[PDB]
Amino acid sequence: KAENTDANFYVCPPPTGATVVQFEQPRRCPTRPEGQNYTEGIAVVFKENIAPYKFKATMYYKDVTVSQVWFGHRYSQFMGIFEDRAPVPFEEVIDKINAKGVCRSTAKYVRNNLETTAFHRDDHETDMELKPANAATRTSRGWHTTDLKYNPSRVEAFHRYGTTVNCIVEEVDARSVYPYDEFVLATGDFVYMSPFYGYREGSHTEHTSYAADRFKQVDGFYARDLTTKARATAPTTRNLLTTPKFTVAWDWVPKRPSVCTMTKWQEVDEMLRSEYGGSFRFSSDAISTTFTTNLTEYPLSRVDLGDCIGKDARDAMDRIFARRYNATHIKVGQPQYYLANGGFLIAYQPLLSNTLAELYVREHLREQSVERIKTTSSIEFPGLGFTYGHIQRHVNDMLGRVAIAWCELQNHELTLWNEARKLNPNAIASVTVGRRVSARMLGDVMAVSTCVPVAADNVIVQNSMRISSRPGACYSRPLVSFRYEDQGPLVEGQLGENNELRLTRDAIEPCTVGHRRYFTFGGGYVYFEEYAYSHQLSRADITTVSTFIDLNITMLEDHEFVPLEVYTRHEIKDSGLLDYTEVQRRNQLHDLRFADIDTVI
Amino acid sequence: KAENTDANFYVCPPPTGATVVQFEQPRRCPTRPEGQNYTEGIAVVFKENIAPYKFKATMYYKDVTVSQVWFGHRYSQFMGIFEDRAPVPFEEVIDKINAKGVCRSTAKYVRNNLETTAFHRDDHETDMELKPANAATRTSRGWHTTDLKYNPSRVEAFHRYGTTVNCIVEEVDARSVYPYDEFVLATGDFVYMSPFYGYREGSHTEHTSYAADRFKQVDGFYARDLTTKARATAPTTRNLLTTPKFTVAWDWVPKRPSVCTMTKWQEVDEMLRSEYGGSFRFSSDAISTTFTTNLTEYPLSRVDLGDCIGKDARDAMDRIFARRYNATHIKVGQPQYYLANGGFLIAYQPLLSNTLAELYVREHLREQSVERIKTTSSIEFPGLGFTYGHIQRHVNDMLGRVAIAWCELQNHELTLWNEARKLNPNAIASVTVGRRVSARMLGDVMAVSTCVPVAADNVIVQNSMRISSRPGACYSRPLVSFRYEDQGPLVEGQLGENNELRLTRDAIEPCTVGHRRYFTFGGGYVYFEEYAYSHQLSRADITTVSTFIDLNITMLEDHEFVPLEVYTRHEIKDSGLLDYTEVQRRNQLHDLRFADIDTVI
Amino acid sequence: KAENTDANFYVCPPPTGATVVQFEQPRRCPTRPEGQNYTEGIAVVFKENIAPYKFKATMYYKDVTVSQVWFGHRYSQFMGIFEDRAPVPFEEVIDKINAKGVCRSTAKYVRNNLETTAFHRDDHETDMELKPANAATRTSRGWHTTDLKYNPSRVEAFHRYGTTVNCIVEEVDARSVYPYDEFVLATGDFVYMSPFYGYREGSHTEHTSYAADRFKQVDGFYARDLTTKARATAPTTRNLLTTPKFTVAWDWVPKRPSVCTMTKWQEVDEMLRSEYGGSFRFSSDAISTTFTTNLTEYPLSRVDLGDCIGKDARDAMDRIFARRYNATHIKVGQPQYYLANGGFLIAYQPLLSNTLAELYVREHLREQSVERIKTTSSIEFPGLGFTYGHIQRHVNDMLGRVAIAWCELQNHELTLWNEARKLNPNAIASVTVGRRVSARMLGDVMAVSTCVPVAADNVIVQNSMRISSRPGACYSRPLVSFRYEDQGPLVEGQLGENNELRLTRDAIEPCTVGHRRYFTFGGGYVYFEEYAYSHQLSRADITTVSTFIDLNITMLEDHEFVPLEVYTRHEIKDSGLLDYTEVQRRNQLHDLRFADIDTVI
Ligand SMILES: *[C@@H]1O[C@H](CO)[C@@H](O[C@@H]2O[C@H](CO)[C@@H](O)[C@H](O)[C@H]2NC(C)=O)[C@H](O)[C@H]1NC(C)=O
Ligand SMILES: *[C@@H]1O[C@H](CO)[C@@H](O[C@@H]2O[C@H](CO)[C@@H](O)[C@H](O)[C@H]2NC(C)=O)[C@H](O)[C@H]1NC(C)=O
Ligand SMILES: *[C@@H]1O[C@H](CO)[C@@H](O[C@@H]2O[C@H](CO)[C@@H](O)[C@H](O)[C@H]2NC(C)=O)[C@H](O)[C@H]1NC(C)=O
Ligand SMILES: *[C@@H]1O[C@H](CO)[C@@H](O)[C@H](O)[C@H]1NC(C)=O
Ligand SMILES: *[C@@H]1O[C@H](CO)[C@@H](O)[C@H](O)[C@H]1NC(C)=O
Ligand SMILES: *[C@@H]1O[C@H](CO)[C@@H](O)[C@H](O)[C@H]1NC(C)=O
Ligand SMILES: OC[C@@H](O)[C@@H](O)CO
Ligand SMILES: OC[C@@H](O)[C@@H](O)CO
Ligand SMILES: OC[C@@H](O)[C@@H](O)CO
Ligand SMILES: [Cl-]
Ligand SMILES: [Cl-]
Ligand SMILES: [Cl-]
Repeated sequence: KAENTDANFYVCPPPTGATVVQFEQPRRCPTRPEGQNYTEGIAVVFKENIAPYKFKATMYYKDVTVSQVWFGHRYSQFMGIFEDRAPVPFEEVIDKINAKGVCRSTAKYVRNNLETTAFHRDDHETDMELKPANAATRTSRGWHTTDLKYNPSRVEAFHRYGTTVNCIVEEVDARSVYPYDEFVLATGDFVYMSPFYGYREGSHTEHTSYAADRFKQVDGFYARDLTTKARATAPTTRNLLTTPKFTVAWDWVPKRPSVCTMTKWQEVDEMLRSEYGGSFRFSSDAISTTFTTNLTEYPLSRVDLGDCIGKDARDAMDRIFARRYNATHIKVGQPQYYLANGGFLIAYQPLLSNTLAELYVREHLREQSVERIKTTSSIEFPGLGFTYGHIQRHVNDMLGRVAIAWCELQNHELTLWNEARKLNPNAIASVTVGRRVSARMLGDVMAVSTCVPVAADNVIVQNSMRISSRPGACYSRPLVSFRYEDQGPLVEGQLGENNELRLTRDAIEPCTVGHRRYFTFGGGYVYFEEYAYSHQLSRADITTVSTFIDLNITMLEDHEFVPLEVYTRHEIKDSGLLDYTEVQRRNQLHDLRFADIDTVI
Repeated sequence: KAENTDANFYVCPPPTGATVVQFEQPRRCPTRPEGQNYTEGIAVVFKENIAPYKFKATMYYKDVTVSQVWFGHRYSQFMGIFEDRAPVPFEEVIDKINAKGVCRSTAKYVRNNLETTAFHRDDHETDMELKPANAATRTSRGWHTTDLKYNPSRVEAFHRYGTTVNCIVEEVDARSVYPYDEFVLATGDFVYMSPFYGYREGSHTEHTSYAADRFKQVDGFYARDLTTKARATAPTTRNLLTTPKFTVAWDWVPKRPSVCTMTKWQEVDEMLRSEYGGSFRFSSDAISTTFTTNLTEYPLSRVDLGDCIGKDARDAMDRIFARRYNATHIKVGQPQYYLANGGFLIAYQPLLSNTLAELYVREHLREQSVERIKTTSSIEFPGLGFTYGHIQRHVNDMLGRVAIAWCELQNHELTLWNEARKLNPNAIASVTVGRRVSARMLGDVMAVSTCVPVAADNVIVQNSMRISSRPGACYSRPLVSFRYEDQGPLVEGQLGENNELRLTRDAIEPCTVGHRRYFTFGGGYVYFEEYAYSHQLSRADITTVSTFIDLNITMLEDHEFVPLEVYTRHEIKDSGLLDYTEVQRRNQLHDLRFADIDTVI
Repeated sequence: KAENTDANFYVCPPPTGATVVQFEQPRRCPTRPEGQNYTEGIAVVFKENIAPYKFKATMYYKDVTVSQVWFGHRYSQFMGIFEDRAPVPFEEVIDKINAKGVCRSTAKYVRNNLETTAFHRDDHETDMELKPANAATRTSRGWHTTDLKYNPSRVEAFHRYGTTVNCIVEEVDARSVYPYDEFVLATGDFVYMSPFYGYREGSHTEHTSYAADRFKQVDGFYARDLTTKARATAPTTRNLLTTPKFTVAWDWVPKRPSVCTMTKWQEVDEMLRSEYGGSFRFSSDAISTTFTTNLTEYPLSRVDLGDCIGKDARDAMDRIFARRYNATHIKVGQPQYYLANGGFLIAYQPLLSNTLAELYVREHLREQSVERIKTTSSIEFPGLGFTYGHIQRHVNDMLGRVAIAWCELQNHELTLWNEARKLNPNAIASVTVGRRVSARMLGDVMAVSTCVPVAADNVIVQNSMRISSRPGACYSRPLVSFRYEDQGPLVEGQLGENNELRLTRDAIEPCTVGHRRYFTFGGGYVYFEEYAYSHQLSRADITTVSTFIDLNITMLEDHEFVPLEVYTRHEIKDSGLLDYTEVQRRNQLHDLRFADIDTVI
């Protein structure tokens, strides 16, 4: 019997030829795709402009205080203070200040539908000098005639008034937003006129909310710098609006050049555009993002106040070609404007290498074939897509190759399986149908028929290989006997390879000197020597070597991506030093907290 | 000797059988995983609502100015102006304005704990018409009785007063935020009462900061549209609060339906939920994001003011099933509410295809088994995860297959290595232990023993293949001699394949007509013809063909992802036209820059 | 002829040896890279601090109203109201309030360069108690002496004045921002002095905009809590500034400890740093991001007001090592400060496992070898990179292995192709040059020459395999005849494998009992039996089995990533309850809409 039992035994009566099989012919090998095709190009990306129009301006006004004081024993108490900003007449600004840097000590102005007027100190008019405002960090420039408050001189038990008239001139930045038909200052003072209003060009159509005479425009003007007392070298066109409280002056410039609904966001040297099922796809190596567009360009006409765009994109695409392509490529058609999801305007100039110059004609043809645009705040998804495509591309290429390389090999080896099939039809067959079988070749095809199992506790090997029947020669393979069923009548046979029990004992070789062999037998072997038995063996007790070329794949583990913000939207909010809402709220609770708004006395 | 030296020589005395080896049996092939399992479902995603409650309102008030003017030679100067908004009595609004669109030319009100009163022009009471405010772009509607300022008539050297009383009515939008117990206007005016205060329902418990009589509620009210002079068709419940400065009117509505702590963010047709180690995972193809939850639903109870959620999610999930599933699937249980990291509430309806209807019973069971929620600002990580999983999944699948396909092949080919082993035990062996060796088969296993190296500058081939010893036949393989060591005694042998030096010269074939052969010999060959020598050869000088199926892997290069923002947080800030902080800062520096706050006179 | 035509016929006259070929020797197998190398380490990430300095403060002031009323028949009308906040003298706050929680019913102060003064009710001075402000939700604490407005008693036709003097004390939060040289309150009131001004330490150099006597500092002060009337247990250094309108008090603390330009953003247990072409790369498993730095550390010196950084990072890195490494590793050098793109300061402590302790000496050496930093708002790209690298790494590893495993196999199998080549030189050859050819072995190389095509409509098989010429034996392969060209003279031959037409009919086997075979013949077979014809066959009509190990690669589909925001930048804006710009705009339009700013009367 068999020490080792980790195995099975079969009997393989040659197939008649009732069952035949053929080998699958070489399959059609997959073909590498002609390719996903790109278009070299330069690009300039445009985000909706969210910056206000910014420009310096200068105000001139006069703060007028009128106080009344009661005079008594020991003390003086204010009975009332009336403050006010008075706007400066056009002529004064010119003929005084920009003339001689001085101001009247009298304010004459309209207030509440009466022409009021005010004398500093109530003394008669005096031109006073303009001396700078007291020093303040992070302020533009101011100037002021006085810095004291004139109160009525003390006469007992007799109330009276003091007019003081401080002439104030400030330089202030001025901001405004689309559609640029009014602007504001740094004082909080609104001014309800376009910044580009005027007489010159079409400006007159620009918006105004004021009476016609509150605006002047000294064409050809020269500024006298209050501090330096230097006149202006080059003349401006100077705008001057007199609102109920002040006069603001500034230089006029044309609208169209001065503003734009969009901003040049990013400049891309190499911007590769593809078309992915009728949608366009520009991706940058640098910015690592990838945008998606329609196959039609976008009409700048439809863009209100988009002058800069053309001017800006062009200026940069040309600057780029010089630094990097003066030898290198060819401009296929004029620049083209696309609008990627997320509302990012895209200026693209399709290119074409130098060496391969011949194709201008080809693509040029293809390269030839209002409102407010909003831009998302996040470049996230363009990044994702970029990242996903590149990895997708690569992976899908390589594995694709592995597919074919594989197939090429499957078809290759058939040439061996053929010849191998002729050598051991038994084994080759059984490895091909994943079960043990008997087999035979009928010319070009394989006759096969099944193989019968035999209980491993039913197999018996005979001790010698020497043949009493005919001496000199020996059975080349050990002798055995076995039963199919337990109580079944014993059968006689010769051992084969892989526990194949051959019924006929014909496998014979001449007795050679010092013969010593091992044979597959159950879960292990059995050893022989000089044609006589010795012992069995564990498969383990013999040096094992492998035909298997190793490769171990490991999985790429799951990862978890907990959401994480750099700054929480409130953190940002809280960077607001003063909170307007918080203050008005607080301010407007005062009476409710500290006095009585109900009780009539 | 040998022209070509890029090689080595060995001598392979047949192994006795001291060393034996076996072939590694077929390994256990990896098994494809039963799979990661999804659950079809529809979904509606909810971000924390950050919008204030918005609603129209109408104010009615009266600006009262009282000026005093001094009369002198040549001029008039204001000695003081006192402005004020006076709130309108409940009855006036009703019995005048909403009655007949007119207003008294007198204001009677409480101010500073005295019932002051004011006569426009000081002439006695007059009802005056309500004429629209002068035109202003981007304003709601106003109306006003007068538009002039009445100043006291000129009498010389005699001061006096003018009461003017402008009746003003405005429609204004009104905003408020959680917890909705006070609201504000577009005038900046705070009103410290819930918007949902009233007598009806439980509203009375809503917050108030005012005396009880400053509120009225004309149940069943009809608005008379000041401009059109058309009465209101359907009645409202109308709220009217009289703050110290004005009366604001609006229609009352119930709270619960009127507001929600959350907003319906996104509607997802196909939302696939998985469970990944006891955590849930819903991912959308469309939005390309993937969220992570606990395995337990979220109790809407815990959500304060979350009425809409249920109402909204339900409304859409049902609308969806119609457009896309009226034939297609089956609702497993009622909708379920999950809360993904990032605080995104998720309404999910687990589904199940039509064809496979049989499983309701199975999952339904499983589908059965306060506070303020904050939502992050960025959908970044849900996107990342989404992107990572999908690529992970795919890759890990394919390579997984490559692993098995490979293994299947390693086990396959052993069937050839077997039969091949019997044919050239020498070569097969040496390729299996990665070093040259001699070998032999002892039945089912391989007897092996080593092979000895011989200096390439020590090998000598004999010129003829014809045998003086026995003529007619020829050595089938060229004759050689060689020494092991330099000064070692020469040895005689016959050449084999791959520079194998056979000690016995027994390899013999009959001299055939016009014989011509090449033999492996050193870094190249040596050519023969008619059994006599001719010359050697470079391996290179002969047409080479390959058995190698090609595949070339390329690496996917590193990429760098420079951080890039669309808009810098300051860019956003700067989109604030007026900056409150900048202005108050500037405003509150005035005195410090332009006057003196120290010097007592 | 041949029923099946899906095939071709060839004739293969043995090559003379004019054309010979060799097999490509084993190629050099790729070598796995020694590896990308990491450095274990702990980390703490720092975002630019955007929070203002926050600290409690307490103001003390006095609102002074002076009203005049006209007395007439039936009524009283205000002729004017003058309101004002008056600042409290240093002594009062101390010697009254913090002493005895009471206040004078008189205000004495400087206003407009006159020392005005005010008597509550005009009755003489009275100390009055400080009673809390009326209750208001979400306010800090106030207190006030009175809550009524005193108006002049009614005498007919005689105007007069009422001075009322409400003493108010508030606790208010106070905020300020870099460079911390002035701060603000919750009242909107600016205070133009550093919060850290004082006499102690170097503070005196801190900024001031006020006269020197408006500041006091009671070193060693004890607060009396107005409500509880409990004195303060521990003494403060108390700052008190008297601005023109109020006095604000607060405790002084040193600057350096009290503020920091940066904030501890994130704490990373395992932070792996690599160097990628001379740029550093720290990536976290947890936060799933990966940052990029230069190979040089960053000098904290260059960081203005960065005291906390050192203090904070150190404190946490040490806390971490305890929880997780008290046994585990070794601190290679002191902490190191790097600044990753996006301006994220990085505190890193390079570590080294315990078991492998021997390398301190090695890396320690390497670990040894002002301004305002801005931090981007988005952690996007660090995430991308993180995600991309990890997938890149993995993929590039595995496929890399597949490359080698493959190559190892290509070189392996040559050992079979060799022996196989000797068995069927015909077939092996033709599969190696991808076209049918005749072949032969000249020792160690392959003699080859071409094979000739023959029209499939030109091949004829002869019916018996029995040989009239010599009986007993049979042609082992069916007999045929064929022409090369149509009208060409017929040729005689024997069939071979794969439609090989052998010109000589020498393939012969003894007639065996009950012979039955199939032969490859055109697009199918032809069957034989007992050496006589029977019929042909379709390839399809026979059981086919495959030698091909299957593997199917599928592509990972394109995905589209539509841009998607959680909250649109305006949605955020609109979360601003009151909009300052909207209000001032609206407020400053008033006159334009409701009165006349032109018409002089
Ligand atoms: C690109 O062109 C397509 C049609 O040619 C536009 O597609 C529509 O886009 C709007 C958004 O503005 C969607 O709401 C519609 O449902 C889309 N229609 C369809 C059927 O797809 C698209 O507007 C163009 N893209 C841009 C950025 O302008
Ligand atoms: C999901 O359930 C788990 C517990 O079942 C919760 O886990 C905790 O989440 C908080 C954040 O709110 C962490 O600070 C705790 O450390 C977590 N505990 C543990 C041990 O994991 C979690 O709160 C639930 N998720 C949501 C979104 O509610
Ligand atoms: C890292 O060091 C490099 C040089 O060693 C710096 O590179 C420059 O960075 C600035 C941005 O501040 C770029 O505008 C320059 O073009 C860069 N020079 C070059 C040639 O690369 C870099 O500033 C350092 N990084 C940090 C975050 O400080
Ligand atoms: C042209 O290209 C070369 C390339 O090095 C460069 O030196 C030069 O700046 C470029 N000049 C032009 C024409 O812009
Ligand atoms: C039902 O589904 C079909 C599918 O085409 C569609 O035409 C129809 O709108 C759907 N109707 C319902 C019941 O919603
Ligand atoms: C030391 O490490 C062990 C590990 O379990 C832990 O129990 C303990 O908290 C750590 N103690 C120290 C020294 O921090
Ligand atoms: O001093 C604070 C005061 O000006 C505000 O509460 C008015 O609303
Ligand atoms: O004109 C500017 C003036 O109103 C402010 O500076 C007051 O603070
Ligand atoms: O009542 C609104 C009024 O205070 C503002 O329009 C002033 O600008
Ligand atoms: Cl891409
Ligand atoms: Cl996923
Ligand atoms: Cl990484």
